[PDB]
Amino acid sequence: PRKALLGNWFEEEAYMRDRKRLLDSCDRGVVDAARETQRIIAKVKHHNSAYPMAEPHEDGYLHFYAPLMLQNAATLGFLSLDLEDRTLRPTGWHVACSTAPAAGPALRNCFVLVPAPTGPTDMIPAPPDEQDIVHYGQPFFIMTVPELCDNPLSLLSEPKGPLSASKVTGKHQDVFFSPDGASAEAMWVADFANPDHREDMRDLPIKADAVLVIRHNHTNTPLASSKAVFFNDFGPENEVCCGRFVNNPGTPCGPMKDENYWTFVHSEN
Amino acid sequence: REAICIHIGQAGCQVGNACWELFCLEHGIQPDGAMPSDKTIGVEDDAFNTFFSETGAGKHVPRAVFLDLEPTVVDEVRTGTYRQLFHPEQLISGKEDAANNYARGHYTIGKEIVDLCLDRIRKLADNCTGLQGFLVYHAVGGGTGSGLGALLLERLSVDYGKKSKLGYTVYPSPQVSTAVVEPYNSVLSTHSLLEHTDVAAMLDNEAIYDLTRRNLDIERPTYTNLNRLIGQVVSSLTASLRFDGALNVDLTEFQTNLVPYPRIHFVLTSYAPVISAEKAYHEQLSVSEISNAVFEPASMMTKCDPRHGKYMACCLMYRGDVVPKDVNAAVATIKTKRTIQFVDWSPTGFKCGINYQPPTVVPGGDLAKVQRAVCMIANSTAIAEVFARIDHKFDLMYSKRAFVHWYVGEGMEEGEFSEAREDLAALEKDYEEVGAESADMD
Amino acid sequence: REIVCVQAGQCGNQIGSKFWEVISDEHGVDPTGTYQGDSDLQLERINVYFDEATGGRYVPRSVLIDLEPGTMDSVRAGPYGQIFRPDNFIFGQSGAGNNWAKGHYTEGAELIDSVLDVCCKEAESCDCLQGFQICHSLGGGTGSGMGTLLISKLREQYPDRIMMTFSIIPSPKVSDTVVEPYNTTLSVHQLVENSDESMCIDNEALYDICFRTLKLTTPTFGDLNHLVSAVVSGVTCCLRFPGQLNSDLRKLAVNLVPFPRLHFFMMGFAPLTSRGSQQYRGLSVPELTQQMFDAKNMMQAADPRHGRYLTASALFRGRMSTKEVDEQMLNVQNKNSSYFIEWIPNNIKSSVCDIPPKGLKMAVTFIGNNTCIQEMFRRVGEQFTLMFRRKAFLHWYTGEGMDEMEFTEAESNMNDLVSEYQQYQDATIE
Amino acid sequence: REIVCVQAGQCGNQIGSKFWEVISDEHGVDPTGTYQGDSDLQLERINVYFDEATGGRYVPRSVLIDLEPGTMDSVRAGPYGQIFRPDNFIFGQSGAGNNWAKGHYTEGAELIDSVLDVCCKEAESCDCLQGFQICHSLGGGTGSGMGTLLISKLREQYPDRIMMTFSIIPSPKVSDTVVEPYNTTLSVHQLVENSDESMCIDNEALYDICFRTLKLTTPTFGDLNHLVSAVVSGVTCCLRFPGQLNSDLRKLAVNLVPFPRLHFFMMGFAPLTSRGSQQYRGLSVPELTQQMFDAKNMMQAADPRHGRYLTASALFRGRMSTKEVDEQMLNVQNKNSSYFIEWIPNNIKSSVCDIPPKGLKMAVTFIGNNTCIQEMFRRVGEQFTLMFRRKAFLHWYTGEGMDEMEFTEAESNMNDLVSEYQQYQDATIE
Amino acid sequence: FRGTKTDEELANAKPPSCFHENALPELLFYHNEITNPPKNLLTVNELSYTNAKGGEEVNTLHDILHKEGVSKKRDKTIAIRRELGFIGYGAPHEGSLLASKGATATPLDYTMRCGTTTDQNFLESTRGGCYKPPVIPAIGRMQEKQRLLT
Amino acid sequence: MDAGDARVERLRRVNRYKAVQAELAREREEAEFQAMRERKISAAARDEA
Ligand SMILES: Nc1nc2c(ncn2[C@@H]2O[C@H](COP(=O)(O)OP(=O)(O)OP(=O)(O)O)[C@@H](O)[C@H]2O)c(=O)[nH]1
Ligand SMILES: Nc1nc2c(ncn2[C@@H]2O[C@H](COP(=O)(O)OP(=O)(O)O)[C@@H](O)[C@H]2O)c(=O)[nH]1
Ligand SMILES: Nc1nc2c(ncn2[C@@H]2O[C@H](COP(=O)(O)OP(=O)(O)O)[C@@H](O)[C@H]2O)c(=O)[nH]1
Ligand SMILES: [Mg+2]
Repeated sequence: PRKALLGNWFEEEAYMRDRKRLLDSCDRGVVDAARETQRIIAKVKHHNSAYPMAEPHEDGYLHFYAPLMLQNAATLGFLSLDLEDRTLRPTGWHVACSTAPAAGPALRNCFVLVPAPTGPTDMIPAPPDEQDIVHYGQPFFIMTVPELCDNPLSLLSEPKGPLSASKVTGKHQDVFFSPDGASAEAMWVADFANPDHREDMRDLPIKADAVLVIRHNHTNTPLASSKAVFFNDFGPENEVCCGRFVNNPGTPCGPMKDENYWTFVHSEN
Repeated sequence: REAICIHIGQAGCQVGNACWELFCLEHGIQPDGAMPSDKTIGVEDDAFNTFFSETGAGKHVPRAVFLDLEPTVVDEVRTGTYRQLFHPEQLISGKEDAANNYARGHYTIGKEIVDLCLDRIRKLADNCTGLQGFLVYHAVGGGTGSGLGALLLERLSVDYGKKSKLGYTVYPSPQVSTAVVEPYNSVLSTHSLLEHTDVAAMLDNEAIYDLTRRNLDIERPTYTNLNRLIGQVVSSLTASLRFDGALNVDLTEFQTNLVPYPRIHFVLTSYAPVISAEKAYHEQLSVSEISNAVFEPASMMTKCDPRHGKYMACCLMYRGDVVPKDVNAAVATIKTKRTIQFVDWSPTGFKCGINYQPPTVVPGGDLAKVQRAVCMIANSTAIAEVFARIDHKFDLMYSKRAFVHWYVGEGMEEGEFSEAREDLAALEKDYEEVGAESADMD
Repeated sequence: REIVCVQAGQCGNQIGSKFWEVISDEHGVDPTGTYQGDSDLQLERINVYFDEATGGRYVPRSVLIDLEPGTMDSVRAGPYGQIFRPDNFIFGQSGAGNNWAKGHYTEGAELIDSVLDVCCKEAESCDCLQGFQICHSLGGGTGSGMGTLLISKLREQYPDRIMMTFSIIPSPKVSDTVVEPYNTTLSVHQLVENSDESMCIDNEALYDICFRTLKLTTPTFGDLNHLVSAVVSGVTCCLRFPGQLNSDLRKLAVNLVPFPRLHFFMMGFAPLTSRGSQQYRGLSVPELTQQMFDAKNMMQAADPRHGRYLTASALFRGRMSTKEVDEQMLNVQNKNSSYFIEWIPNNIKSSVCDIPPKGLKMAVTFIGNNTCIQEMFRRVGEQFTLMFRRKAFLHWYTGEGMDEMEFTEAESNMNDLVSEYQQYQDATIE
Repeated sequence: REIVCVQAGQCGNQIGSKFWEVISDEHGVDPTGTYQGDSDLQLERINVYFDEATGGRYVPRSVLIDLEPGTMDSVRAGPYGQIFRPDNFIFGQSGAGNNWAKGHYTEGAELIDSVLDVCCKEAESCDCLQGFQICHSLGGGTGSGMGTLLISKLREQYPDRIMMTFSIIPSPKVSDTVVEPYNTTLSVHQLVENSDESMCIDNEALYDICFRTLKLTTPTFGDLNHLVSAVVSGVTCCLRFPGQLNSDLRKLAVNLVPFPRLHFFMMGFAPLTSRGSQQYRGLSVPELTQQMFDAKNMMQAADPRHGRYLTASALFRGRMSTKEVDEQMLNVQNKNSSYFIEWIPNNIKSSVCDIPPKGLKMAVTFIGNNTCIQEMFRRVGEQFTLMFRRKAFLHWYTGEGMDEMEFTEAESNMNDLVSEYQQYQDATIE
Repeated sequence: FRGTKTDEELANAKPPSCFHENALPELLFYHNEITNPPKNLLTVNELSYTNAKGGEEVNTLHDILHKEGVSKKRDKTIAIRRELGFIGYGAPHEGSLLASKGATATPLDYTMRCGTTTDQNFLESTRGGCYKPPVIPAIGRMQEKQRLLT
Repeated sequence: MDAGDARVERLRRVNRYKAVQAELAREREEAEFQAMRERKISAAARDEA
């Protein structure tokens, strides 16, 4: 509008039009609120693009080099990453990760499995015809799809100490994504669901739908997802950490509750 | 950071209900102690800490004690809607009242209950890390408010020492009256309050009735209306500790700016945008208009006229959309006025505070919604008129020992009346001497 | 030649945030702290205000002190806040309460040792140390008391360096605090003994600059702090860029101070003009000089027309001819000869620097030593004597522990400073 | 050059578990025992702490001993517990009862033979044996009594090797045990004759390190055991990696122990800094040396400023110039000359190692032989004399079998060592 | 004193806090075009003494006093930009051209299989917008390789 | 340490939110004004026809 022209209307009209021209034309980096809100919207739109997941194999086993999802037994959410919650650390770049519900496969929750070259010095090697099948006790890597970004990322963890803690609760180990890979801190080993038959099923092929526990090979601490909730650009998401969850704190070594169990999700037939 | 509120007797508990209703609604704590999560902002805020502490489960509980000798009003709080908000130990109640006798509260009955109150206050002060004062609400017209309030302020003053104590006190109105023995209790209360209080805020119910009839359009007001206005005033004064602003004001700043000599600590209070919803949308409410409003005697919450005295200090709190340049222009225009006068030894008479949070609107309230407000507390020699009229009424009854046998039976020496009357006479002469100007040479 | 900055109190931390934004912008430092400039001229003197941390980054050599962390949480939350070193924020647990005695004697001695430890680590880290620079208000509580305490300690530990202060002083028209005369009197008493050069700014003068020159309808403290950050970053410009006639804080001091007590100066910055008018007038040395001497553009309430100039200094930034600068300073001295003290043959020093502030073709900052500054101190002394005769509010100061003799000493020292200015104003050759 | 480790008692087993985690991490050994490293420099000295088992595996050269299996069952059940050789876990069936005499005379002789059998098998298995390393607390019961018993047997059987101990000593502010003075006095009496070098740590000093330097809000024993594991693995780093100036445990002992009875040392580690601040300051030799001599970073309650250094040692890790190390050690000795013993012309030995700890550009570990350690022993002797004069708990010890003459001998022997420090502290060149 | 019932009423009880927007510094000082200010980073000595025989141009006095541009020497800025490109803040992305001898970051099996099956059309479709994904270098492997050297 | 970081993060998010809401409010006011003008012009033309 124009209003009545009493007082300082001329200079303020000029000031307002110059401010409008500055805001519309200049970029100003992160200072501008509208531009950063728009870029966060574009961020969310990009991260949730659909992905053509692979169908289950005929033999019914777990295979390498195939897109997959990770779902937790307690939260019933899928593992996801946020590329922009990143801070530089003395050991490298750390990218935060969480677990969230989703409507299907996406660029933020589809992973592949890549085997590691060294076993635990008492391994019985698999036959040449089972090279692509994943066996219990065999280390492997978890990696992001090549379409997400230029440099592939990997799931890593670090030992707990004064300078290392979990994201929310701060009482367990930290799990994060990093361009670091092919290192001793990126190896994971799966085990059997039933505790008494755990060492009878060692070095055997894994069925496509088995419930299983993932352990950090270099620290021997299982992967888990608690019920702690934090907010980000996508909404409310849960926490991901390495630790053993038990019913009685007085006996830390014992039965493990449902939030140490995971599963692999394929595409519907 | 933190402050503890002490509510004594009937008026103090009923004003406490309105205050905690307001503090809950402004911070957002539900009546059962919970606080809904926000999805637009990622994390919550510490602002409740001044008035609330959270349990490990996230329930909120308030930093207050309610003290009374009769159970009925506290039992009404215990059975009402906010039952789950308060901790049951905080609501302390005796069996029987002080029956409008200051002597019964101070000597006979309050001596048994006072140690439980001190144990609760100690347990609160242990759960703090930056306590910065006590706020006290009581009426000096009744027996337990005067007697137990004085005894408890004496004990707090010995145990905690330098910590500040700011009082909101309901004094006997100048012509509306409720009980015959009000002058004796008010004089004996004021004697103890002189030594053991840092700032005393004065209220009169007749002024708040005048304010609710003239500005709002209410023909038949009741105590809930007055208590909602008092709650708004206390929220305005304590907002400077709890929300972001351009010029913050800590509770110690009040004592530094308003009290020139240790006995001259009684202050007048006023509030500007008392307006109804229907009137509010026909008029602008600029900074200069509300600044002009706070100095008219129709805006005051105590029945005294400041044109018969001199100002010594003023503290102005602005909350809402205000810009410092407008505050400076308004204060310079006020300073130009000839009907506003300051003692010649106080040239820099003003302290300013500016906070961004506008005043909150309460669902059943009668005030309109407004973008800005200003509240003033000021020290002026005009307050001497209130004591002189209470002292004259005391002299009229005491000349014939009208009711003294009750006080002597409940444990008091007759000498205590004469001592208190001489102390109030000295306070009157202090206000006479401090207000004398030596501006004329020779 | 390295400067160490000290930021004290709410006003000091707020002005400092904008100053460090302006300095980081001029040297092309990203708000993440990474150097992203595009010419070696920006990098070659970055050491003057920044220390170098590993992998490109720079951190600013400043100490932030305050008694309540609210302001520091606001600056850490600001857009450039991340650049500041976390260990450089020092805070207590209770406010100054607007009382000089608390800030100097009771809560001061507990933190002062930790502040001196940080200041000593920063001074001893430099390969060659230049003077300290301090910004604070004299009307506040922690600014006056703790600032003057730290100034006294640094003057004991480094007596051969320079001590420079920028200070905010109460306006003549409206007070923000009732007890301003005590804090101002004791702070001026401490500064006149300890300081080497002190600059004074009135908030009322910045409001008059905004309303009259820039015609802003609703100015805010962000604008006042940008004007202050602009002039403060301008006085030091010749230390950190090349130029045809270099200058240094000691060279300004040697040309500006005739006698050691006469170290109080007026400030001005020339290129100010509203956005509607700016398209109608180009920058030139006559225009800058004309605005430079207009009392409308001076940042203190006293006006030069009631006094005389003992000395003045002008620092020009930009590529310009020396003839126009020299002839303008000669023309102003010759045409207004009655306003310059006659027993000094030339009162103006000039300096020229090649690199102007971003977005301006040329700029000048003006520093003036004028006897009209005596009028503000006289006003403060009158209000102090009115308050002191009745010992107003004195129990706060005496309860903290101060002897009444400090008040009489501070009053006597300010009265002698006013007398000394008045006698040199009316001096003659005879 | 291989070391044999012994872990005794709850404190010893807990510190040992974290130590073996840190060492397995530094050499890239999986908790299954598989090598997963990425450079031959990691593998080429693995023999120093590990023996090789068949088909690739490595086993850690450690003996675990305790009197009640609760802690041992927890560590064997722990995540790295499998790496330990099963035959190396030695435990009894009844506790030490927190009593030194019970731990030394009654339940000790039953297990000591099985412990000596395991220790001799490990020592005689080495191709060339370096010194033994013992971890224990002095305030406990089985740690002090059975640790000193085993030390006495190893000193009789292997008098030509080195005996090194890391020991926990009672805090000056809060006791964890009522009978601490007896156990401490008898243990120090045994070590004064038997030990070659003993390092002492106070838990209160680790709490002050965590709260003041690292600013942890809620520290736990995992943090304290990480600080201890870091320093213990740092002192031996030059034994197992290349460097410009090699060093060894025997060379450290010869350069730090002037006279024979003086063999108690304080320890410190320098690059401690909070996770938020570490991005703001790069490592350099002046910064490490200045923090390294700051008493804020020292792990004992006694402060060097009340004493004088008789000798010292600094072990540096990283690629760095020898000139900066030498000139820093000279500059610190010259500027603080009053705190260094005059008869010795140079009190500090330096050593340089090429390989730093992961994630740090540079690090130094500091060992110091200072006379202020005498203040701790005097305080322990005062508390002992207070308890002994009243026979406060003596019937337990006499019922175990001790003659009262042992308590007077132990008191006399300790009183002598404190006096020896007093005489060497106040000695003169003459 | 009947209490509140729904969360919406409790939310609308509070009015939102007022917000004062500080004036931008460009609105107070800038004199040229507000959307495109000229860059002045030239000294008189650099712009006066040139190498005329070598080939670089000479400047008149009016040209010296009225020229816009940036000084030619930018060696240290180039070095800093390259270093931050290796670290990860560099826009030109000087890194990622080659890898060190012993600082691998991806197993070779990922490159041979499940790395050569990228769909360029799908990637171009998902990149289309005002947001582009960052490129994060493998600084950890690099500094790990530097750490284990003598 | 966590409390201060939480405070700082809340302040930055709330400040961004306020700025965006102010800008949207101004834009909506301008759009409503323009729509009113257009509909009134159309009404006048229709009545004349
Ligand atoms: N403004 C206001 N005044 C009140 C309120 N309740 C009581 N009063 C006034 O305070 C005085 C009565 O004091 P009370 O609080 O009833 O006295 P008490 O503390 O109960 O003392 P006892 O009667 O001995 O129990 C009268 O002047 C009342 O008008 C209230 O809720 N608001
Ligand atoms: N120019 C300017 N003045 C300020 C600023 N902040 C506060 N002031 C003034 O400084 C005085 C208040 O002092 P303050 O800094 O609060 O004192 P402290 O409490 O000791 O830190 C008043 O006159 C304010 O007007 C600011 O950002 N700029
Ligand atoms: N730093 C540290 N001290 C410990 C630890 N465990 C116990 N202590 C301390 O050692 C002392 C107890 O000795 P303890 O090991 O129980 O003796 P024991 O019963 O003979 O094994 C106390 O001072 C404890 O605080 C630990 O893991 N770390
Ligand atoms: Mg009652």
